[PDB]
Formats: sequence, C-alpha cells, structure tokens
Amino acid sequence: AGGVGVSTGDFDNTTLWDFHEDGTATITCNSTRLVHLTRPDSLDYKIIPTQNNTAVQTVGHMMDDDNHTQVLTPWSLVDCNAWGVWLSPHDWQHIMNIGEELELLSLEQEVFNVTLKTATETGPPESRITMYNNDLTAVMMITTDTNNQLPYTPAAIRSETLGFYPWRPTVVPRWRYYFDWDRFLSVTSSSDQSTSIINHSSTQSAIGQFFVIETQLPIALLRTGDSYATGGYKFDCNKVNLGRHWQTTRSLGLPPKIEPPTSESALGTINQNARLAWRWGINDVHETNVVRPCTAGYNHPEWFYTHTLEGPAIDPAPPTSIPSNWGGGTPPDTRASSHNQQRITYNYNHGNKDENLNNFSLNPNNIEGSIINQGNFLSYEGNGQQINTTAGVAKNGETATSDPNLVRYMPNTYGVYTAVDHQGPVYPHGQIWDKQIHTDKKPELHCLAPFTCKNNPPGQMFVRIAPNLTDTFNATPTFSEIITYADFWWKGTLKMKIKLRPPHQWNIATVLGAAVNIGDAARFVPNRLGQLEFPVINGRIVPSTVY
Amino acid sequence: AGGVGVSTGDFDNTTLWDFHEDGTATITCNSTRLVHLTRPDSLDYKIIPTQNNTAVQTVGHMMDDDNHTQVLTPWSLVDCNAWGVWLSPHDWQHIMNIGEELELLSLEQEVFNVTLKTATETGPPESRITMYNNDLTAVMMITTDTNNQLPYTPAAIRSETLGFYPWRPTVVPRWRYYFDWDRFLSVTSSSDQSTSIINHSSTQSAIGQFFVIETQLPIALLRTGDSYATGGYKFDCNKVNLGRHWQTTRSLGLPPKIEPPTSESALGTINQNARLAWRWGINDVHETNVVRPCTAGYNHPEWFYTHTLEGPAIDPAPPTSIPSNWGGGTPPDTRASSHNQQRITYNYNHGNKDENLNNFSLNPNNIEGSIINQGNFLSYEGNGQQINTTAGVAKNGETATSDPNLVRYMPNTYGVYTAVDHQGPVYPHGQIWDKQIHTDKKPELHCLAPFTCKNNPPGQMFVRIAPNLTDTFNATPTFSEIITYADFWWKGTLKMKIKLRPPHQWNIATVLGAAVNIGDAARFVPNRLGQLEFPVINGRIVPSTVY
Amino acid sequence: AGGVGVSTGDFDNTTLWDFHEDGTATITCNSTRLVHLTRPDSLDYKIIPTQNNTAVQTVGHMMDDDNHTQVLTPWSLVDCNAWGVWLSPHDWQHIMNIGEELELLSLEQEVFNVTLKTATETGPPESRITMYNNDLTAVMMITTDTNNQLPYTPAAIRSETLGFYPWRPTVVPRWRYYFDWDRFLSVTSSSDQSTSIINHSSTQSAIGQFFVIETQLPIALLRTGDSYATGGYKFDCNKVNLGRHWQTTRSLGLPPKIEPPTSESALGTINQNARLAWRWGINDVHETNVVRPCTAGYNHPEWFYTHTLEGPAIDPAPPTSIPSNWGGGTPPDTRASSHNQQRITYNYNHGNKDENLNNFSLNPNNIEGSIINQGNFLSYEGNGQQINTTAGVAKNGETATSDPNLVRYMPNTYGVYTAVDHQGPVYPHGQIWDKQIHTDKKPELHCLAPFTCKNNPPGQMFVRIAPNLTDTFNATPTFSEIITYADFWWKGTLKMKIKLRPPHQWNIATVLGAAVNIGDAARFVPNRLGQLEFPVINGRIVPSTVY
Repeated sequence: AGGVGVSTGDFDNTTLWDFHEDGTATITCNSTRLVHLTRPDSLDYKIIPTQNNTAVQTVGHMMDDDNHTQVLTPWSLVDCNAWGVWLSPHDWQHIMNIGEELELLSLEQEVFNVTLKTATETGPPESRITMYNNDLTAVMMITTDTNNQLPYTPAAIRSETLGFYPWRPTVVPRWRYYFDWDRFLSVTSSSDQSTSIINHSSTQSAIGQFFVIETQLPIALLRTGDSYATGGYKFDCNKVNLGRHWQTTRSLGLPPKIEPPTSESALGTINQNARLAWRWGINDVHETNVVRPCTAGYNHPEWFYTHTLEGPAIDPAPPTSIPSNWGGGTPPDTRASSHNQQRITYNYNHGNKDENLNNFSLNPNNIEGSIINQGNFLSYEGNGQQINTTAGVAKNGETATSDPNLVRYMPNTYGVYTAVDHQGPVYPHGQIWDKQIHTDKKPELHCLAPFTCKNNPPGQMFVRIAPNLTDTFNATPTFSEIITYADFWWKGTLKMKIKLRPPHQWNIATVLGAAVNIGDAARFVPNRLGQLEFPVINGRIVPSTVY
Repeated sequence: AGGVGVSTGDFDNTTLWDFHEDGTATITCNSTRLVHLTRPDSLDYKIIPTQNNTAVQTVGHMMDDDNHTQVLTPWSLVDCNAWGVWLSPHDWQHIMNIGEELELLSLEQEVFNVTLKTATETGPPESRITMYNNDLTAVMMITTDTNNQLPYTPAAIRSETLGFYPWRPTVVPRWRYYFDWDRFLSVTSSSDQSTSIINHSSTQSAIGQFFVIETQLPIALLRTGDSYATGGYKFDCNKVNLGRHWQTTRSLGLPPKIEPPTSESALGTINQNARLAWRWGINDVHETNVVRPCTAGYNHPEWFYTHTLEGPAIDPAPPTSIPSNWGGGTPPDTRASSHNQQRITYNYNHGNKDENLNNFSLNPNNIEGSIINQGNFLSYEGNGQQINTTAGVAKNGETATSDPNLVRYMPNTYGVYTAVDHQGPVYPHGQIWDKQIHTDKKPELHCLAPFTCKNNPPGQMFVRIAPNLTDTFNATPTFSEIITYADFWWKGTLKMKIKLRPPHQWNIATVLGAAVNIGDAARFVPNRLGQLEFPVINGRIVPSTVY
Repeated sequence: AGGVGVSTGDFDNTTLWDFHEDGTATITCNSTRLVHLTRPDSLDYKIIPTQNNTAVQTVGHMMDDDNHTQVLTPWSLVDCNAWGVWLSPHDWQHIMNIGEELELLSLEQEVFNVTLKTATETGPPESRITMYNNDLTAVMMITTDTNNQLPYTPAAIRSETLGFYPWRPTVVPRWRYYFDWDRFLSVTSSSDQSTSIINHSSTQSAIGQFFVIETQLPIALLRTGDSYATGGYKFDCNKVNLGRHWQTTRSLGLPPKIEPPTSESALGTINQNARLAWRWGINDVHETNVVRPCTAGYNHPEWFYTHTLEGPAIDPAPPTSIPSNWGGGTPPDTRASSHNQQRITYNYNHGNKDENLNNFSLNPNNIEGSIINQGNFLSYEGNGQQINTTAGVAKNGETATSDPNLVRYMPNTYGVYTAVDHQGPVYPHGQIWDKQIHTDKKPELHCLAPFTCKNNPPGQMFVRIAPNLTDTFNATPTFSEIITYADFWWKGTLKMKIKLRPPHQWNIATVLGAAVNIGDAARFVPNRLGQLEFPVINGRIVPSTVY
C-alpha cells in the first residue's frame, strides 16, 4: 500500500530450516528477482504454422521434424518451476546429504515496485540519443490463471524459467500454445530419392480451440504504487525418495550357500548339491534362474520413433545409469546414447558461464533398473544346454549379436512383475512439479518432474504492458505508440518437508563433497573477473536398500 | 394389484431433465416395451459342442474358428444394456452437445399385463386355421438373479437386447452360457496341405460347472393379474468424460520459440541457437526429441491372434481414429482395417431399415492415442545422423518399409509413461455398463462399455412359459402339450447425472448438427411408407484440452 | 480511490453462467475497453444544414436525399448498445443453441485510469518531432443523462458503438442531434428535365429546440486519480423468443384426410367427398380456402417512399426470409432486394478484417411471415372458377403478372387477423435495446432492437476534454491552446436471464455449428499475420411450433 515514492514489499532470498521433535524439518526457501518486461510486437493473436526445411527435403532425416502449429499471444509467462530458482548449491548438498524423503507443502508469490518508463530517440541521424523518463500513470497488466482453464505449458522444458542468479535481473518469454494440426511424413532411408518424400501439414481451424486471456480470466491493472499477490497455495502430491538403490534384480534375496575361500587371492565356490529350491524353468539353480520377488526395470524399444496423427515422436523408458569407468572390462559395443539418457541446452541466464550456449548430458547414478543392452539373449528352452544360434537342426536360441534387432534393439519385457524408479530431481535445471494428464488411464510416472499434482497445479501467471497511445489514434490495424517498458520485482516462497535419515550402517557412507565428484571446485565460484558456472548435480546420492 | 379385467402398470417412455443450482442436471430416462415370449423347444438343458467346418478343413482360415461348447437352457433373457433402448436420437444430441461428464445413478424395472394365450389348428388338411384364446389360469415364470451366481452374459454384444423402436413390439433370445472345453488348432498357410491340419475339441464334463435356474434362485409364478418388480438398484462406478481430446503426444507442452512469418504465404522458422533445454538422447532439440509429460497411446501387435487353451483369440488395443480425408497427402499404404477398429452387424429389431442385415464399421473421432503405423522407424543411435537401413558398415536403424514385421506390425511400446482413452459411448448399439472380471490383476479398461461396476452389476432377468399339459401325460422323455405363448409389458427407468460444460473458448465450437455429418437427414425420419433408420453416432464431439 | 501512482478499477471481460434449480440461468457478461479521446475542434455548438448535391440536381434520384439539419456539440458519446460489445462468437452459439427465451436484468458501468497527456511539436521545419508528457492537473469532463432530457440517439445504427475487439483500443464519435427543418423535393422520372426539380430546405430557428449539455445536467470534473460510476440500472422490458417458427399461414391447423400412397415414388391424394367443413367463400374445401386461426404476416407496399414534412422516407414491413436455393423451381422473377431486407456497412473497429469497408445484407431464417410476392393474385368471386384476366365479358380477377402495380407492388393486407414476428437479434452488429416513442398510439414492434424499454432507458453518457489554456488568453472568439488528449478505461456489466429449452422432439435438431453454415471456419480465427473477421450471425436457429 504505497504511492509514487513509497515502496511495496521487500527482498528476501534467504532459506530457513525448522527442525521438529519427530525427526523431520521444514525448509522455507524463498526467492526474489527483478524482471525486465518489454512491449509486444503486435497487439493481436496469431496462428502460425512452421517447419524445418532440411528434415522434409532430405531422405534420411525424419527425426528433425519441427513441423507444427502454434498461436502467439501478446502476453509473457512468469514461471518458476525449476530447482535452480529456489535454492543454492550448498542447499542442494545439504538436503541430499541428510535427507531421506521430501514433500512439497505450499507456494505463494507476489509482484511489487512496478516502475514503467518510456524511451524516445532524438537528435540528428548522425548522433541519435534516447532519453528515459518515468511515465507515472502508465499501467502494467497482470493476471494468474486459477481453475486452470488455459493449456498448461511448463517452462522448465525449453529453459524459459526465471533466471538462476540471485544477484542478476531476469527476462520472461512470450506465452504461446499449440493449435490443432494434421501431419504425416513418410519414412525414407539413405537410399532412394528425395522426390519420394511426402510431407503433409494442415492447420485445422474448425476443430481447434482458440483461447484469449482477456475473455477467460480477470486482470489487474496496476500502476507504480500498486502490488499484486496470489494469496497462497497448498500442494497435494506424492513424496519423493532421496536415496539411491544400488540393488538390481540379481541382488534381491538370500544369496546362495557357498564354500568360503581360504586365501586372499581366491574365489568362493558353490558346491554342487548345495543348490536348492525355487527357480524358473528346468535347470540347476543358478543366480540367473532363481525366483525373486520381482523384476527390476524392463526392456523397451530404443530408440523408437512413433508416428502420431501429427508428426513422429519418441517413446522413452525411464532414464538409468550408464556404466562409466569399468577398467577395460566394459561393454565393448555401445551407442552414441545408450540408456534413455537426456540432454539439456541452457544459456547464461540459466547458469552458463558466458553468452555462449552450453550442453550437458545427464548420467543418473541410479543402478537398479539399468540394463546393459548387448548382453541380452534368448533361449528357446530352459534346459540349460549350450546355446546354438546357427540355423540348423539345433537352434536353441539367439543372442544380441546374432539378431540385434530382435533381441538388443526391440524387446519389450514390461509385465506384471516389473518395478521401476523415477530418476529423481536434477539441479539446477530440473522441473519441480507437473500436473497430471486428464485421461482414462493415467501414467505411472512423469518423464521429468518428481512431483505430480493430484489436484490442480498452481496456476500460471501472465503479464503484459498496456498500450500507450499517441494523439493521432483512429482505430486501425496499425498505429503509432509510445515506446514503453517495465521492470518489476517478483517474490515467491516455497515450503517443503524433509525427514532426516538416521545412520543406517557401519562403514562410512558416500556423500556429496567437493573438488573431485562435481569437478574442479574453482569452476563453481567467482573468478578474478566475476565468472562462475552452476554445477549440474544428480538428485540421489546416499545408498539404501530397496528390498 | 389387479384381476382378470384390471390392468397393472402404465406406459411411460418419456425423458426428463432436472437442473440443479450447482451446474449439473439429473436425466430420468425411462422406457417401456411389449415383449413376445414363446414356448421352449425342449423342457431340459443341453450341452452341445459346435464347430465351423470351413475353418478346420481349409489350410489358411484359422481365424474363422467357431468351435466351442455351450449349454442351452429353456429360459429367455430380458436385457436392456444398449444405449438405443433408453434414449432417442435427439436426447443423444442434447447430452453430447452440452455435456461434460456423466455418471450412472440408479436402475429399476418391472413387468405387467402378462396375458397368456393358446393356439389350436383345426379344419381339413386343405384349409387349416388356428384359433386363439385366452387361457386365464396359465402361468409365466420370471426371476431375476441377484447375488450374481450365474455366468454373466451381456447381450449388447451379439445384438440380443430389447428392440430400439419405441412403437414396436420386441423379442427376447434364449439364454445360454459356455461350458468348459479344450481346443487346439494348428497354424497353416496357403502353402502345404489340408491333411496337415489338426483340430482338437473335447468337452470336459468332470471339470465343467452346470447351473440350473430352478435350483439356484427363486422364481415367481404369475398369472394375468400378477406383476413383478425388481425393487430398485444403485450404481457404483466411474464417471465418463464426454469431451474429445484433440491433443497428441506431440502437442503436449510449451511450443518452441520461433520467428514469425512476414507474409501470408510463408512459414515460421526455428532459429538455430534458439533451441534450448530438455530432450531425449543426443541431438539438437526438435519436436521429436522434446521431453514431454507422458506418451499418449502405445504400439501393440496388430492384428495378432493368440491361441488360448481353447481356440485362437485376438488381442486388441483400444480403438482410435483413422485419418479419413487428408487431401491426397494421405498415408499412402493402409490395410483393410487399421486402428483397432470395430464393426457391428444388426437387424431390423435394432434399427435397420428393413428385414435385411446391416453392417457398420466404427471410426472414432478421438485423435489422441491414434498411431499412423507406416511412419514408425527405429534408430540405433540418438545422434540425429541420417538413417541408413542397408546392411553394411553403417546400419543405424530400420523403418516400417525396411522391416515391416519388426517395426510396423509387431511393436509393443507400452510402458510406464503411457496414457490412453476409452473410445466412449456409441449410439444406439453400445453397451452401457459391464461387471469387472474377478482376478488378481484387473484390467485398466474394458473393450466396449464405458462404465465398470465396482460392486455387483444389476442382476440378470429370466422368463419362461410354464408347461401346459394335455390329459394323457405320464412322466416320459417326450409328451404332448398345448401350444401357448405370452405377451408381457416391460418397463424400466435409468437415472443419470450430467455436468454442464461452460463456454471455454472464443471461437465457435463444433457441435453435432444435421444434414451433413450424420448423413442425409431424410434418412433418419419416417418415409412415405413409414421407414427410417437409426443414425449410428459417436460418443464424444466437443473438443477439450487433455493437458 | 487513488492518486497519481495508484490505479483505480480492474479489467474484467469474462462471461459467467449461473444455473438455477427451476431450469433457467443468469448470464453475467461484462466488458472493458481502452478509449482514446481527442479534443474538440470548436468550443461552441453549431447548427449546420447539409445536403447531397447529386440527389437534388438530377431527375431520377430522389431516394438519395441526404438533406437535413443537425447541431454539433463539443461532446463525445460513449455507447455500448450493440451485441458485439458484450459477448464472443462462442457465447452467441451457446445461447442460441440451448436457449428458449431471454430477458434483460441490469446494466452498470464506470470509467477509471484517466491519464491525460499533451503533445508539442518542436525542431526545425525539416525535421519536426512531437513530445508527449503527462499533464497531471488536467481534467476530463464526464456526465450521464439520467431522466433522459436530451434527444435519444442510439449509436448502433451508424456503427458508432464501442469496438468489438476485446484486445484493441477504441474510439468514440462526437455527439449530435437533429434540429427542426422543412423539406420538400418534387418527384421526377428519367424523362423530362432537371430544371423541373424543386428542392426546398429551411432550418426553422424559432420553433427548434436547442440543448446544451452544460445547463441541462451536472458534470464531474475528474483528474488522473478520479473515477466515475453510474451506480446501476434495472431493465423493465419484454422477453425475446429465441426459437424460429417454421410454420406459415398454410401449415396451421389439422391437415386434411388423405389416402396414403402405396409406393415410395407416389403422392398422397385427397378423395373428393372427403372434403369437409369450414372455409372462406363458395368453393370446395382446399388448402387455400380453409378457415385458420389467423393469417401470418401481411402484404405491404414495397418499396414505398413516403414524403414527410421533411424529406422523403421509407415505410418498411418487418424483414422476412428470402428463398435461397430451391433447386431450379425458384420464384423466376425477383428484385434486387425482395423481402424488406436490411444491410449494414461497417469498418475495422466493428469487426472488418482490414481498413477497408465491408457490407453485408441480412437474410433472416424466419419462415413464418414471408411472402413470395410474384404469386399473389386477386379473384372477384370465390366460386373456384378458372381465372380470366383478359378484359371482356368474363374478367374474374387479376394476377401479379397481369397488373403488377395493383397486386404485386402495392397491396396492403394488414388487418385484424394478422400476426407477425420480430426478426430477432443479429450478431455482432444488432442493437440490444431501444426506448419507446412518446405518442398516443405506440408501435407494435421496433425495426431493429429486440427489446423495448417500458420505463426510461439507461441514460446516455458523454465525455469531453476541458480546455487547456496558454498564458495569452483574453476572452475572444478564437484563442491558442495546448494540444491535449486523454485515454481512459471503460468497464460495464450486463446481466441477462435465459430459460433452457428441453428436448422437444424425436429426430435430431438443427443447431449452429462450424465450417459450413457460417462459412469457412479459418476465416473467423486469427491468421499468420493476426487477422480475423467477426461472423455475422442470425438470432434464432432451433425450430419450434408457433401454434
């Protein structure tokens, strides 16, 4: 509640830890940034189809298809769904190291200190200078979508979120959403000809839904002395496990009875006739046969692109760990990308060191569901006889080297016994929460965000600069204006609950330290010139038993 | 409560709409028909095996196998589970147009005005005439199965339901159920020989269960003045979504940052280095790569017949939309039936125009889970390099044209990220509700009925004519009788709740109108001669956002 | 209640639907726009006569007479009486599709965020630049006319209403009213000479009434922090029927007794001696003779221009449907405009696609009162004898081809038995309400607006910019000023009640859909370049029985 020269709101980027008697803590992490808003290019909405030329015009690249249809709005999106907005590299270490599981509690946010200004270039065409002046009666438009009537676009994907540096100002993107279209692109190989390609794209204007912010939801017109607050929100969603499960399918159970070695250089051995009980098939009991409570993880066709009614698209399995340094004894033959891995491309605003673009490919440390793909093999019989993959009188199976398509590349072993893990949070760039799709069958996991809202997610927040007109305006498709921009302050608070992990074991545990695992430590702190980069860190570190 | 000349019950086929303050309505739709019952052929039960000759005796047709074992009862089934029993073409339009979701509430039914009669042919063998007389002390037998001890046979499949014309009388079928058998039929191609076929069918009389209506459940003997009522029933089941989701996997999310076109004939373009954040694999961010909340729909082996311990049978995926008119730019190569489609064969009683048989193949308008099958392709690496399908030093994947069996015909991409939709109600012929199978793992959807009873479904209802004997009866396997038939009135009431869809968008929505979409409008209304046909209409029409 | 940097009021363009237990709903549709006001040209009032030259100076065109007298005020009119201000194309569809009748409830409106500014051109005459600055102590003048002392000018005619685009700013016109004059223009044909024309126009300054806003009604002087509100208003007027009556005079009643056809290609026939009862005149009973409850619609002289004491003017009958595509079998001979039709000319502000002007001629779908004019004929006797139109011993009548003037062009059949319908609402351009003329005999309908206020209508609203003076002012007829303009926000809320139509019939009804009836669907949604047009739609669509 202030005027021209009275400020609203304050800057709090701190974090807090409130411990409780029952062995849990509450983490209050609040964040505040200065945002730079700029006027839209056109007053109205646009439905514009787009495509990538090199994908449709060359035979082999159908995986490059960008062809779609979207609608631009004269509105900008204020989104903080990434981790790196809320908490620092030290906060991440501290949560992962002592944490067992965490859950979301509440979210609230507001804007204040709006301060619009105008820019006017003057002088001769040789020396042109712009002057800046507060326009005190100018208005900025702001609204939040509650009841979630608009399409839901998370901005953590595509890296549009508020910036990660607490001491720098930030930019917002312009909001947009898809509009219905039809697409078909034929499959072609490095053989044949480009005149054989058929691409079909048509925007469907009868079926599509066209939303406008103005008629959907109410808007607050706010001048310099005004502020806007959402009022508070309460999450309802699943808890997230912070421990890494080292166990695989093969490590679940009671291990067999063995004879211990007498010498330090020696191996244990399993005596024949010490092999007893349950297994799958007809064979002696071996570590491969043993009946176990469930299978961990599953095979999935990779990488397999599915052609929807609009465009090709990819069907992933959850991401899993890739063996990194196995001292020679590696999987000899591996592909460019192996276990469902994910990459991110980000820029300076999101924690790159400089104005260039940076790329990072994630390798999770989750060991459980991971499948070395070259070692799969099929056996027509369980009998435990030597495998013969040559075509003839004795053909008892096939191996991933024999028919790679059938075994290595396109198995699907999903079934009733399978159990999988979400790859967990990813810092700074990961998405915190996501709404659930509205369908008869729901998914069992989401591809990125660890949290899934059971009820409606927190509503999306939009801003724009109201038009500022000269004296000659007649209502016409095009008209002169006054160049105007706004800089406002954003503040938000996210509350989470964490339970503390008690010491579970005798030997010393592996935690998240400095100078080796993450990298050179000097690379994450400021420079002589003031430069640093945000460490890209994995969500789960301290091991735990899954069964 | 009436005698010989006092009627019981009344005719109400009307529908009602009761609106509520909270934006929902109650739909009371009740239906009444005159049913013609005829005496059974044999007094007793029969366990009769059957087969189709042309399937076992020719090499290539194993998909024609009709071979099974059933038991005939001297009882008829009164079933109204189809939509077309309850409500008119205008009621269907009105529900779909303004409706958002609907749920079932209650069901009740009764029979009245029983009126049995006898028929006796007399006269010379040249001119033979039959006379008709009320037999006032004759009895009709009626019972309903509550507690659901008998096998559950829905009659909407096989088209045995009460007729769809409000102004015509109806027929009931004779009730029957399966009895255990063993079956094996070997697979043979258009090559080789018919002496190579081996068909095995044996009814198993030790294991099978044999039910008789008389000893399972109590029966009401009712004369002309008598009536019978079930007493009312209350559904517990899932709600059904009435909107069509236009979105696919590829339309879910925030669309990319693009450069808008300057000209009306022009396309948007995605600038390099404007490509940021999350995706699957190692490549630049493209519409195919982008990480999305979930995958919509899944690949499934089609059409794949599985051989159970009795007979072959087919494993479907849910039905989805087939691209119809795409202006040339179609999927070039498509099969006789493509996306899990379903057909129905029906007759005059169920809304055909005349005494012939009619066939209709359903095409749903649900766009979401549909998969154009010819566009699938596999990539051994995510690197985004040109695809090479020729065998040699560089083989980076395969396409649906390269190995159609592996890619097009027999993929299974089901997994943790998948989400699907039920194809929704179908009018007039669709099944309204279904009981759930009693198993450790339940299904996630049912193949036809939109509603799944959590508790026991409404009990099935049976009728028969009691035997009417001449004077010479001694208890013997075969005996003379008096020819007798009954005509009774059936009445039922189904209550449903619907929530009203508020206007969600700016542009004009697509609703269900006349004269174009359905067809010629003159074809659905009576003729000079009194003839009409029931429009076959899809359940969901007004689009909505799934995410 | 705010100052320089404190905003007043908020932006709400949303619509709402509140359903009720009795089967009606309340529609709250509120609208908000940014208005650009500019300073008047002259401080004072003007009484200026005008004329069109080409009408008085050429023989044949007396229908082009523009000659009148008006008075300009230094005031602008803020009017929202058009439909297209309040609600979107989807709202229109939704009301017409499920609505039966609607009535008006209340109206309220206010202005806020006034922000005046000044413009000053500076620099050399080669490069002249204007600068813009807030003048914080400047005042805008605003008043509303309650008690309705001023002449009532609806602005929906002449297309002066606030614009139809929710996301664009708007312009207001300058208010003006008629001042008494005398006019006579002689009738002349394409024959004779222009020296025979006599035009007489004299403004009458003794009789005429001269109103000034300043002395009639009080005015509020408001600066930037000020706002103005009218306080609310309550309609009292007639209800409006939303259904289209398909029936004509000839379809009202019990149809005759006929013999049905045996064949599908065949026609029913009316047996002689099956013709019984009431009719008009002496003849057998035919569909033309039958006594009916009333006559629907009436003949009227068209097009007939009446010369008032000032100028010629036209006497319309209500507009009715024109047969469009009748497959050949059309009315062979039709005029440029046939059944009392109406056109509208509108510009970009009111929903044209671009800066050009657009024209649309309305064809109502109301079938009832429409009269095909070429088929009228007169019979001197009712006897049913063959009509003879040749002059001689047997002349029993005349036909529209025989004497078109007497029969086709100048009949008036209005009388005691006649019944007519208003053509209903028209979107976006139609007028919502109108005040009733103050006379001994009132009209039975109004030409455009569906609603007629019984009490006083809502008062008209006026704005102007107060004069902003330089330092040299002495009171003189002409003086220097400071160039000043204002941009204010307008907000209003209109409440309506609608009753919901229950399903009335068996066959599928015709509703308002997309892609065919209205036109190309892509034409009503934004473009690649952001362009769209407002569909011009008719008020009544779902048929209903008038009797």
